[PDB]
Amino acid sequence: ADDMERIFKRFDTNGDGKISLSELTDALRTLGSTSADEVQRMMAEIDTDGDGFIDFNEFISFCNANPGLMKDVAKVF
Ligand SMILES: [Ca+2]
Ligand SMILES: [Ca+2]
Repeated sequence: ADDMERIFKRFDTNGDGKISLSELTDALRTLGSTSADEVQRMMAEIDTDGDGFIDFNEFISFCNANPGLMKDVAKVF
């Protein structure tokens, strides 16, 4: 089972296969109500290649380290 898949469809509001400051924010703003000011900082560490976008691979690379989040995000997202 790939829970990150179904959830990946949310974070990827652009439906292009990556998460930017416009898409990511949509998540942290829906579950946290934050802004891009923190997004660029959150993805900056998640980005395994750092290209201004968060792919699917890196998405799990970092998310995996956050077992307490994947449980909350997979509850609504
Ligand atoms: Ca996208
Ligand atoms: Ca990337």
